[PDB]
Amino acid sequence: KEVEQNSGPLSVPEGAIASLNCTYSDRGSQSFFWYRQYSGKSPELIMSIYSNGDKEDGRFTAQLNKASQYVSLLIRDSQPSDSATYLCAVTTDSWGKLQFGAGTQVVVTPDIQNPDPAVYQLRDSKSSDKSVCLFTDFDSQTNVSQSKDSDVYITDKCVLDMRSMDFKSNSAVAWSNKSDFACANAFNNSIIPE
Amino acid sequence: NAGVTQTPKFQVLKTGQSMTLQCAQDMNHEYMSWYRQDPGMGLRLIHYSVGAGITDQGEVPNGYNVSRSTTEDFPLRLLSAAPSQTSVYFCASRPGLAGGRPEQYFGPGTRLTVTEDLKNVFPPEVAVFEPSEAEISHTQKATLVCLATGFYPDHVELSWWVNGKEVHSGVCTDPQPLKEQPALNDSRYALSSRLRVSATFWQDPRNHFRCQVQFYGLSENDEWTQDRAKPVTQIVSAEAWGRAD
Repeated sequence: KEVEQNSGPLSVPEGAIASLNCTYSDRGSQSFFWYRQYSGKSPELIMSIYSNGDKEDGRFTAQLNKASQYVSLLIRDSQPSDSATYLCAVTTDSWGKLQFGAGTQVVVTPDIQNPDPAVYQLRDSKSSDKSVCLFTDFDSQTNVSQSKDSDVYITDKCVLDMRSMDFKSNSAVAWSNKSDFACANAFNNSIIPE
Repeated sequence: NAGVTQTPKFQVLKTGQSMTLQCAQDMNHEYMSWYRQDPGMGLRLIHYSVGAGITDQGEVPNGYNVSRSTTEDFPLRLLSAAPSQTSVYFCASRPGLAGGRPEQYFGPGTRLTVTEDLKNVFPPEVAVFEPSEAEISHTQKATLVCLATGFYPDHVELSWWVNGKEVHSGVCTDPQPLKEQPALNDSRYALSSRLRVSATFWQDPRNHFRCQVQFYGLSENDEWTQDRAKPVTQIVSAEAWGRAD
């Protein structure tokens, strides 16, 4: 038996529709489900569908097409707080045995209203001149490159959300143990700035 | 008031050790399942149980035993740990067709890392880096970074605390750790986090900021014949005060 989802990670601009689909091989299947799993958390049931057509819940729409044997999930007016992995599941028993798809990571990237891309040097609070660099405030179209050096470390971008100001920002962190290393070098590899 | 609970949340095992994953279910649900989830294949059923006294095999039963002597408890047992049993295990339950609904409720998961050699275990070093004064003056905001480095296995929980209270707004933590040595199998890990506050909040010197990393390591009297301190389950933290600048 086959339950098969789209492969990810899928990048979606804030405000657009994130979409996943799932095809299933067993034409008898009665019940279809979408579970959402935040990173390091458990799968949480978000949509159930049993009959052909559309079902709706807030910003979620599920569609079941029994003739073509797929279930979809549409996430309308996508929010960065929707960034998670979404898992198709299909019932395979007359008890309710569940078979899961492999899941698809959705990344909803924030709409950065006032881009101010900059790189900053941060100092250790106590530890005698230890060095970390922060790339922050760039737009969501911006790619961050691993400047492939042995001991220069660079994280993927991550999105923080200051609720008290309705302000999101992208950032990426780089560091190295004192190997001819300054913040000028750290990021440049991230393909073509402004 | 509990729901589905799993104990322990995290475990290291040396290859060949046995272990038992506890699963407890408050809600009197008839049906319980155990799944593994691996960073490639989604959730795979291992064993399931329709009722007390009854267990049956899922699609990957091999290397695992299960028991259901009571309705509340469905422990999962690994007779002899193999590295490929490194995974996250989820226990799930549902009323079970006498109680009607098909919704499966999931426990919070148990992360398991199987290693060749327990000499591989290392707690994190943890440091906080104070905001740039350039960021402060161009943006009127202030980002602190937390760095946790050199830990194995990658069983940590990093939290940010301001004036004694855990915060979530203004925070992101890498979803994935960096491997310090990518081509190495029991490589140690690095994690970063950021907390961003207004410049004005960071410039108040009575404001306290603490990055806290709970590491899960060696515990219930594992043997330790080495020079360095036993890498036990512990919290490692770093902190800073606001700065009028």
